[PDB]
Amino acid sequence: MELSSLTAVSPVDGRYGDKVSALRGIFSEYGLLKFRVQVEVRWLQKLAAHAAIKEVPAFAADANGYLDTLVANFNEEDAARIKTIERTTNHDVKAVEYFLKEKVAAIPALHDVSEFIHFACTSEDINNLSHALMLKTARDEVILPYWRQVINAVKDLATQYRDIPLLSRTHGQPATPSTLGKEMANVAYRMERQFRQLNQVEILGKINGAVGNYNAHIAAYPEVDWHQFSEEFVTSLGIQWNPYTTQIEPHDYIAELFDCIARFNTILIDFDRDVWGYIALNHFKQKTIAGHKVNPIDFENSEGNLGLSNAVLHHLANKLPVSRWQRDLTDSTVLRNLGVGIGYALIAYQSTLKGVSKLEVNRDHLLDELDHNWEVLAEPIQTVMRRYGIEKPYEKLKELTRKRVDAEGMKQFIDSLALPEAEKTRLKAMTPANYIGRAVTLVDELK
Amino acid sequence: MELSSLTAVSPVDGRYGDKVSALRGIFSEYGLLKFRVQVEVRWLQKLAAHAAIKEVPAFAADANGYLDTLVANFNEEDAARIKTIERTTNHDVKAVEYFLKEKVAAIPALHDVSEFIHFACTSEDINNLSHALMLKTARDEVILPYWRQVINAVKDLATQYRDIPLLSRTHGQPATPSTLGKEMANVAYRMERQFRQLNQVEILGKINGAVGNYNAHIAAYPEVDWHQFSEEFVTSLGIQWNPYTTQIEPHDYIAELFDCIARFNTILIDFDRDVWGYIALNHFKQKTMPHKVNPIDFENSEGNLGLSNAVLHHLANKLPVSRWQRDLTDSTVLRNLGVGIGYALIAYQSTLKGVSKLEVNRDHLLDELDHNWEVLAEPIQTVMRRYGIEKPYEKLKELTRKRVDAEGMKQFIDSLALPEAEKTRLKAMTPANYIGRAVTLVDELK
Amino acid sequence: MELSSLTAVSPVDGRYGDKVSALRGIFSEYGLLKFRVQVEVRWLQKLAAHAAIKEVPAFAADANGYLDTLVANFNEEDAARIKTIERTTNHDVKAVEYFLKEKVAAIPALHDVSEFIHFACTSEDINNLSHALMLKTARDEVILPYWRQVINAVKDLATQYRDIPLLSRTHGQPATPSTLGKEMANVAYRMERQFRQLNQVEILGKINGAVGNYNAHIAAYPEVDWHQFSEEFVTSLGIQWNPYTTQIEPHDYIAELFDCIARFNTILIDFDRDVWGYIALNHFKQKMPHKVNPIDFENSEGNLGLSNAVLHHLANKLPVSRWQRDLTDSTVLRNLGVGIGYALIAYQSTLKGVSKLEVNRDHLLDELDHNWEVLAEPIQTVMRRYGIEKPYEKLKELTRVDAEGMKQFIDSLALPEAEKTRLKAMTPANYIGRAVTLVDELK
Amino acid sequence: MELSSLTAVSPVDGRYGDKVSALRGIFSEYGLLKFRVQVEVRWLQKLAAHAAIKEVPAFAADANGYLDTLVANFNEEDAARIKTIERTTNHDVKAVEYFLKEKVAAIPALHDVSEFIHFACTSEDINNLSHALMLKTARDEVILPYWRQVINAVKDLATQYRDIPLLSRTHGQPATPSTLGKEMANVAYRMERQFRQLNQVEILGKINGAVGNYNAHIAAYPEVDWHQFSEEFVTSLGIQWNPYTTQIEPHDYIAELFDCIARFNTILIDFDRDVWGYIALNHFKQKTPHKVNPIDFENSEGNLGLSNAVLHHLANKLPVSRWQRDLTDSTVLRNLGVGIGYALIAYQSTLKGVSKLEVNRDHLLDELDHNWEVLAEPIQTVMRRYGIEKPYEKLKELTRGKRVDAEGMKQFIDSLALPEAEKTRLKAMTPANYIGRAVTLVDELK
Repeated sequence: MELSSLTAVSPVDGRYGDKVSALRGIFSEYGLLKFRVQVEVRWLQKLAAHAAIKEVPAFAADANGYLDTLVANFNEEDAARIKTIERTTNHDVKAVEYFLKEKVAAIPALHDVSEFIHFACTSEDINNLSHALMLKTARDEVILPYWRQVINAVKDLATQYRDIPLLSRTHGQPATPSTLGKEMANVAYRMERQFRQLNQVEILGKINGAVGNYNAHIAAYPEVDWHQFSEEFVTSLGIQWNPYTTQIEPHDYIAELFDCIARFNTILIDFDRDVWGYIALNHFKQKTIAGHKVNPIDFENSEGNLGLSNAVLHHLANKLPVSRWQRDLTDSTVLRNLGVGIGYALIAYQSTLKGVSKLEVNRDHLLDELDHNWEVLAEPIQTVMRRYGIEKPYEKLKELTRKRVDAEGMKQFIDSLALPEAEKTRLKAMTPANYIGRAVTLVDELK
Repeated sequence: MELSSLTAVSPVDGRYGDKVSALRGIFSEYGLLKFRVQVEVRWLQKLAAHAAIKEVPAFAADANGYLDTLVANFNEEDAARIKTIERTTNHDVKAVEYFLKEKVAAIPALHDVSEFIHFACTSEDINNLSHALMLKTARDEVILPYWRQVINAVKDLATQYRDIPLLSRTHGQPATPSTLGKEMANVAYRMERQFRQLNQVEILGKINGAVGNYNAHIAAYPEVDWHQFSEEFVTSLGIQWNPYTTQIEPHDYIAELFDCIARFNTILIDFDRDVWGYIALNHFKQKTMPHKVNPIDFENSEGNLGLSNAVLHHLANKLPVSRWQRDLTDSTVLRNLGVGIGYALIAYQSTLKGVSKLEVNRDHLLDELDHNWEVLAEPIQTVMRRYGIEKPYEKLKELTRKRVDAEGMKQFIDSLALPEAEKTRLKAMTPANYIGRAVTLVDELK
Repeated sequence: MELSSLTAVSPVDGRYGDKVSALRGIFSEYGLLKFRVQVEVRWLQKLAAHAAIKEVPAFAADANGYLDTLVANFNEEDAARIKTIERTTNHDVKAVEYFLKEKVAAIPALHDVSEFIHFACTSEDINNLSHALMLKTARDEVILPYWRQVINAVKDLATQYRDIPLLSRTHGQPATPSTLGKEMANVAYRMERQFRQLNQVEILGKINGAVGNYNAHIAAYPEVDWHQFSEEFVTSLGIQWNPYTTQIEPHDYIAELFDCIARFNTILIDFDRDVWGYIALNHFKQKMPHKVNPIDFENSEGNLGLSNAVLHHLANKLPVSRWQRDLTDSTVLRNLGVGIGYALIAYQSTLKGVSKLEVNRDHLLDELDHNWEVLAEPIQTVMRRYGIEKPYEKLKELTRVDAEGMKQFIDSLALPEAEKTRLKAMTPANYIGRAVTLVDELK
Repeated sequence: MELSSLTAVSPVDGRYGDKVSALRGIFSEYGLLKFRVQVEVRWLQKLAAHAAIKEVPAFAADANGYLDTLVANFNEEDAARIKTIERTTNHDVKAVEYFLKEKVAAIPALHDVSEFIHFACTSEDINNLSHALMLKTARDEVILPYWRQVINAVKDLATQYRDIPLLSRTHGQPATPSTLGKEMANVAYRMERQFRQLNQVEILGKINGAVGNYNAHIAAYPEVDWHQFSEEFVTSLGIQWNPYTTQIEPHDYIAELFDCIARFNTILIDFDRDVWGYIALNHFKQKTPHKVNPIDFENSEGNLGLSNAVLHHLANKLPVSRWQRDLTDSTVLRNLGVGIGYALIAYQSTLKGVSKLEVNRDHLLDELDHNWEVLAEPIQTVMRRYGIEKPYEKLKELTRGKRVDAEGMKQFIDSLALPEAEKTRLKAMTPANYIGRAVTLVDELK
């Protein structure tokens, strides 16, 4: 049966496919052939621009026009053509080569030099750079902006919930009070950390030739330094320079990228589980509309997808850097999957966003929940005792905590203590709700 | 960009799609809806068959026929229509109910009972069964056949190469010889162990209720036994029963299934790697001086297989863990049931293609064998030990030291205290002559 | 800094090491040399048994006495002697070999045959059977008993709370009522499944010799049938037999076993998180209430994570060995118990966690009484049976719910009065569906 | 059965545990107690040193001296005492407090402030910083030195062998020639790339108290800035500050760490494997031809995977804790030095293996000498330069079963139409001088 969203095996190209559309221009075969074409053209132009090669004479403005436009206007029909040529070639890169060959066929300047397309390059010279462009383009145009959307969402929830008291939960149970603003502030913080780390990750490439030794480049063209040629070329593409390679690129940097992305996804998983929890306690209710509990599912699915993402992200990151000797092709097919994990991630991200849009806080439920546990108020008293020398605070506080613990019992206990009456007054001005320690200011320090 | 095999973000529906097309009728959304319609229809049919339920009267051949054809003739436009009934439901399982009602409103008998569709059913009552049908159907129509073709390729090689002596590699270094056929035979054995293991795995399903206690069922129909209803209904689908569940089937059996599949995948990775090594050793040549054979289909296999496991294991580890009576993290996860099976598919096909290309180089293996005569030290020790000579290892710490040949072996042999029959036996020995029992071991696979 | 529970890097032989003591006779090096010695000895014995080998005559009752006692009494000092021989020999199997040849010389009839020890065998022939004995022993004497204890704990919670009604949570929000006994019974059922499965798993072994072809065996003794020898020996060791093999046992059965174990562990993780939750809602208390600290369940959770980590890794990596073999597995197998150990620390902990559990009835009942919206479900079905128009619109409009709200709404409909007395009978507490009898049929 | 390296379940404290001895002072319960005592003592010190706290007046060096000698001179029996106190308290953190107070009871100056030990802190304030010191300590003192030793080993294999020609293998089969030096140089480059990263990884601690809001701190001493207090105190430890936290540090930097470490481990896995391969080709030999055992690369390769499994697990699970915390991490953090532990063993083994490596130059040169077909490519390229039509199919018209030698190439290119300079350029080419730029890249690694 023909391919559609209904007939698709993978939900990424499946029911969730219209979310991931931006990756169809990148990690698909269309992206592969696209960046292959770009890189090949850039390679030819780079040749013609070198004075030491008289075989490719420097291009006129118009021919450069045809090439640049060939790279910029590249579309799905062209990819189709390459795929059709691949039937005859049986090599998918040589198919690109022929595609370009027949595209320049009518332009004398280009056709005459057309045999210098993919000159001295091995296939992975084109492939690894195509990949690099895939991952970089994805990172900047897609991933990072989403990370920013989520981050800003959590920051928003942090400013909105800033002064809202909350009864904290340690090993599932009531604990020293906080605010939701802060609980979001932490997530935002860690997310920002990973963001930074991901923007600082290196993205690497090479054209080294066959084994990386510039063998045929130098054998054919001793007049050139192909090291400088290679650096200039790889840097010309907006990529980073990896002078030491076997036939392939060792792939370490993709392990790095996917590691970071995985960390982010993990933090987000923690967030989704936590919000799932807060909803379970009815700390959250549905927002009114123009179109009531919140169905958690937006986060749920997100969580469910995030792991899946990691599942792939990890594996590649683990597998790719290992390739037998000078190379094995086990990586090639795997490198077709670069955008699957990311895809999952994307979905998850969006889901979370949606979830956040549905969230409204339930204030009076939290206020009451705090009102009903006055035991958290033992602690600050204890400290204020530990300062003034009152002996065995943990011994004396048991005379209270086990069991009514109202505000009356509390203030009575505080009255029965030996203490400067200013501290008595203060302690007696305490409520579990009002007592956040430093939360709010910390929430405000985030920006 | 519109969705094509070109614009697919993933190679499964991507470049490798024409391989996995068989899964499109199972694990896709189309398969999900297909088995949902199947389950709902069959369920209403059981509702009708029952004597205790008089509100749903028995069907004559006409309506039963219309339903059977509803299930069997279910197609892509039906599913597309169900997808169109969304944007309304916002609920994916309810769209099926609407679809069934409207489909069925033409025939009066099913028309008047049409509100008994999905009766006292939670969504997951349908979903889990649909998944079970997915897995069973995939296993029967795809997985096992392919496993069999693989084991048959491996066994083919085993039989062809049965008599062909091979210099073994331990620590990638020369060891006591063998036949290539034996080395294939082993992988075949492991494979078929995993095969009989997979055929023997339970595909589980349960329809009980929202929380699994048959609440609403008893609420409406207290005089009906819903446990017998459950067991019967689940077995009737070719599934097997889980009496005890929460709102969801706990998913353990999918963990088990994907675990077996993952083990098979592992064995096949061992095989692909090994054959890669043999090709690298120039032990294999091209089918028709000899020509190099390019083991891409093996690499392409071993690259995909791992990926397969990567997802498989995940669904094995993640799925069974669900908060309290349930959380929906599985709902989306279970749409991925076909991914690792897809990768596995592609790897299987690849490996088959790569075995199709295999020729053996006999002159080479014999040359290599004859260049290592040191392996004949071992059988000389053992005999020397049986006949009571002392310090055999140290006495062969004489013979080992230039490189060994047949002449030297004969000198050493004659230099020893042995029954002379045993001597001549030892001198009858060559690296190729010493395969142990391997030939008969290949012969004995049944 | 010599070795103590204190100075240990790993908590397995570390702080948690007095839990794992049962595994110190199995998966350690002491265990390794123990089972190696056993396998070697019995190999010798079986060589003596065979009639076609006259070079070692049969063992009388006394020599079998010395060998059997040699194997049975194996202690740490013996293992230290072996370990000492390992310095001179620099092959850890050859030290066991020299240790047996050494010990056996007390008896003349054995010393005569001392050179038939490890005859035709290759190291892995001994090592792999040693592993088999390791995993079998571990399974029967350790793992299965615990699994049974846990299962019986959960079952006890099931029989206890069987009648106790509980408000369900689907995606964390309230749902159709149930009993705790049920939710415990499900866990008990899954655990039962994995228990049966772990019982079913094969423990595999071989002595095929060097590369698995019986090269040397056949070279020395073309008379003997060494396949019957392999089968007979391997089965006599209590181990199931793998006929087709390279220098190593492919380890697949270890993958199967560890897979089952990890599945069980995962079930247990689900359980622990679930009890964490139930406690977090104050559904559980100690034995005014008293909050119970759910520490044993978290410490179970983590160590289960680690356990599954190791078990998984070994299961996936082990079966892959390059060509006829690579020795990468040789070291990894020293970790066969590691993951298991982790599991142990969980199994015990969860137990200690369950012993501290007592249910809060009043809390559950008061939670149920504050949700009558669950009763929205059953009514609907009844409405659907007697053919009331479009129920879900009506009910979903009808709902801040009371008893009288319900009673009123039920009286607002056209149904047999029988069904109105049936429905007016229901409370969210009263409405458990079939749960009780479902619990009753567990065992 | 008493604990000895013999009875140990794990080889880390087991058979392989004499290699890991360093970690015994870091990641153990001993190290936990040591660093705990350290951070508690320093906490008390900073408490005293603060003016806004009058109830802990500034120490003399008659006092802080004793404290410092408490931290620095810590030994095994202090840890033992603390353990015996954990026997009575049942809380393992409280025993550091008791121990500290029974140590301090003698000096009345400290004994009088002794109730301020661990003031306002909650257990993970101590624990997390203890962890930070564990990781940093191991990282500077243990891990990095080893990474350096390995990087230098490989660098030496690269610089020694730089000009030794080697026939490359892509998909296992002969490819464009290279040098050993280049092939090791790659590994060196990657390894260093990781080294820098691990060195640049942040290490974090918090000490904000219970939920991280400084609740009790401000309760007792509202006048102080405890954010200042926190930043300062955490930076004074040699660690980096994490202002935003729940009861526990998120354990992200642990993820980063173990990710980098796992990456390095993976590079070393690739290396061990490749070397295993080269040894399998007889490309390496012993040192005063003798056959070499790759048991060290098999051991390293073996333990690295376990290391990555553990580290990976800690990295994935640790950062996830329910709400303000779950204690599932508390036990898991006892395992911090397990993964590293494995790594350590590996790191050693590999080195040992590298110490056994000699190159066989003759074997390599000969294998190259049988491989002349590799010289095809350069010719093609040259042919493509001077415009010779369809170059690649002009060759490959040598698939000939006369194979290929120097005379064949010579004659062939003699037939070609080329300026004589390029002809003799190509005739001068042999597989062994065709290594290209390898030697200069190796040189430039410096």
